[PDB]
Amino acid sequence: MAIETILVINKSGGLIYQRNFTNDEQKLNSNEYLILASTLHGVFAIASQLTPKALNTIPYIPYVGMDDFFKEPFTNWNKSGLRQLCTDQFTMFIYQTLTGLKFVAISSSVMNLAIQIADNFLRKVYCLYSDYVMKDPSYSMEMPIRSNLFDEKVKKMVENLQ
Amino acid sequence: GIYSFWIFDRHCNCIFDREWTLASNSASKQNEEDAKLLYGMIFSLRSITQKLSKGSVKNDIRSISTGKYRVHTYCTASGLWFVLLSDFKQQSYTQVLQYIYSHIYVKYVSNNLLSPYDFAENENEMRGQGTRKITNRNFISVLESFLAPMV
Amino acid sequence: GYDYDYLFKIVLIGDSGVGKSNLLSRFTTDEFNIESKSTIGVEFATRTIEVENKKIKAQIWDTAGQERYRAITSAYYRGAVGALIVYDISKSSSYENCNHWLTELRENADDNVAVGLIGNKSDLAHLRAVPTDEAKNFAMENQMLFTETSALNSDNVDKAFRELIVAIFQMVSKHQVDLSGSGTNNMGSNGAPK
Amino acid sequence: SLKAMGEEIWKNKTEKINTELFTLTYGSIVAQLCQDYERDFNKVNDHLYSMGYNIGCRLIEDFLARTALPRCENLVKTSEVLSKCAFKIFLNITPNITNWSHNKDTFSLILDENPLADFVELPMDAMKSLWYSNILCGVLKGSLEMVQLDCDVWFVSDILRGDSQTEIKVKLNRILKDEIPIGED
Amino acid sequence: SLPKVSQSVYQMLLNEMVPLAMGIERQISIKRLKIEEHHTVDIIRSHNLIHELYKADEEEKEKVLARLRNIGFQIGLKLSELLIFSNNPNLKFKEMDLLLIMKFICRDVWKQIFGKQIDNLKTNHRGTFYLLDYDYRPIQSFSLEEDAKNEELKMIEPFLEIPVGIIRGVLSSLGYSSEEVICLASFIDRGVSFHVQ
Repeated sequence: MAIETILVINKSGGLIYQRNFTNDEQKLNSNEYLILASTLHGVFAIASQLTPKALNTIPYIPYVGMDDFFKEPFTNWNKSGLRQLCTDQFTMFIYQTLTGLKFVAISSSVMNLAIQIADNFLRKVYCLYSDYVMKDPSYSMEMPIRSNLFDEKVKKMVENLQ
Repeated sequence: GIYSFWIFDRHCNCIFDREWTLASNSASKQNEEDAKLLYGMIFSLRSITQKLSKGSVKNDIRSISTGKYRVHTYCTASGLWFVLLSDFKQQSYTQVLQYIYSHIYVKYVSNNLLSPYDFAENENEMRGQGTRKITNRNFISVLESFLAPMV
Repeated sequence: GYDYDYLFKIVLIGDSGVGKSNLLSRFTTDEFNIESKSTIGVEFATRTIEVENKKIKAQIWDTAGQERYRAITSAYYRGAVGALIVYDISKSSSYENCNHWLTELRENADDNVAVGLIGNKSDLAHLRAVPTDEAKNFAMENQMLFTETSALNSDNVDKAFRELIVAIFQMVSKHQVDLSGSGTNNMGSNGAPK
Repeated sequence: SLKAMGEEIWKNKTEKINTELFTLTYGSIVAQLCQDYERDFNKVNDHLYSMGYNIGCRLIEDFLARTALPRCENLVKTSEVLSKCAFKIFLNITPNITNWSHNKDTFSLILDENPLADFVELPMDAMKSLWYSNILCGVLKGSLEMVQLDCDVWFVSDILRGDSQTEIKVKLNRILKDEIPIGED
Repeated sequence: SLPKVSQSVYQMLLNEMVPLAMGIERQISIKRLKIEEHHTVDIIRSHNLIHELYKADEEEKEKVLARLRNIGFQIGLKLSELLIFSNNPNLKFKEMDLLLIMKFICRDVWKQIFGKQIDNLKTNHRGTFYLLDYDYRPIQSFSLEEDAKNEELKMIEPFLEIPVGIIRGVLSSLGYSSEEVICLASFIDRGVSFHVQ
């Protein structure tokens, strides 16, 4: 459901975006997010390789954010890979695109339908990424997201959520 | 329902690993391809949870999903971790995971006094790099007995 | 905040026990957490320098070799742009597969990388497993930066690593011009007619 | 918080009589060490300590099995749980916490009643050579290190030799670490 | 009713006077060490101390097994007076018969140590009374490795020398010294055996 921190990591490990909005404090904000993002890329690699002797992903439209971005049930792209961590204080969602660009959403609202409401928000942040960061000639590839339009295009949609 | 059941000690050793479809309950051939990297997974996520935990009582992992299976954990305060790889369509198995600790492990391992309570084999090659197991006869029988309705 | 401009990832690769991690931990400022090596495998420390009035974060990922992480480390060289093969002059069998690491790292890293080659543990100067002129030559027909990398009382790394970020910087420092934003006029009382 | 849950564990636990057993059992296995050594008393403390160690190291997993508790770190939390839901669960008694140090370290554990020295009279040759309930220092030293602390415990005084109370002055010296699961590559 | 404490600390106390017995015989004063306030104490724990009895010299083992019945003797002849103050009606000190005190012990002692009766009692009329219980309480939780069941009965055989001493103590409370042996004697459906002399 709810989101408290957007983290956008690269296709090569280290992150390119995070905003820990409504922290109501000053949190720790330096290279510990870089080593956290690389740790999530590593455990996303490791959770492929262990799988037992077994050898889905159809969301819907819940009207998140208030015309909207899409209409129809779709698929995912990662099966042998980490999808959702669950703990007591928070709950971490993650969403891989097809090209390899993982989106991480830390959630301060805890306790399967949260996947259904979660990835229909994490694709609506992917549409704002592809609309407002890809068409940006000052933005080179493989570089932190220094654009200031991307912040208050996603802030409106997340305060439209919660 | 249940793919695999594992224990990990304080001194970083897998000591029990039941893999189903009537596979090995022992670390003969399925060792080292997921044992001390499953332990590395849970240790890395347990390490990043304590840096990210506000409040006073710091938390620990309750479940790690993937797109296919789930990992369930119960990390006791003495450093002895019950991890359990399951299917979908059913909620948290934390009640079963403390039932095992409250009626099988303390009934038949710690109150067994023939066997060691496993902390090491008492060397400095017990930090991660030594192997040993439990194999108490009554323990394995009731532990294969209880999980067997959960197919 | 964050406020750096570019971010490179640089792998440290070699055989086990050639001395990469002790070479790392003097050299990067720190990584704030000791953590562990061998839980996920590869560990990583950061280093910030500035080149040409641009500010650079470089993320060093040194890779362990315990034979378990077979597919894992090959997934970790994906997208890797800077590289450093480390070898020690005391032992000799690491140099037999330094070329193996080189042809595995030319594979599936990027389109183009900039691989350095560094000889750790020059302190025990009286135990040279391989001559430095042969490794210098093998760097010369493989387009590689070569440094003595002597262990203790050395800066070989504090000039060679800066030179590696320079050569990888102009491999990707493409172009820009200006962000001055000084053009202002037109403060009227608006006699409009539509 | 705790004292409700302590009585909650005192409604689903197996019980038996504390008089006429267990003071008998502990007094019989201290009479054996009295006669086995052959009437020497400064050695029986250093065997009852080494026996209480081994009985505490296995008790701690039962106590974490009964009540779901996290790994305690400060000496507010260990001193709260020892006075409220360890001794209350296992021995029906509760201590009290006085004599607190500077810098939150070394405290005392005054026991009000004691169901180990209950109805025991101690003979005159051990007024200054014996600690009677020194299986309790065994269970505390061998139980608090198994939640990865490191402590030191000792009796200071006892009702049998002295009018002052039964108290154990537990000292935090250091906190042990968790170890990284290999030496190296 | 009475003041009470928990059974799980008592049963775990009751399991381990046999490591105490080998730590009192072998240590007359791979072994480990610990410290206290400018001291040290040399420690050896229970898994590496019952296993010194599988490699025991025969006079050493038989010297140990007198001590287990001596513990049982002291707790029995101290227990009998408080069980007399519980109730203990209708029997005497010289006690010309024997079944009326074998009706006493299974209903009155073995409930206060183990919570149930000795559920079988066989009467050889010349004075050899068989006391059979099926599931004995402290040996509910001991097992060896993966089907090595032969080498564990002879391993675990000191643990039945506490109810040698119990029935020696509750009969030396009523007069005399007797002769005692033990058996294992497995059940017929979902064992232990004691004599009298």
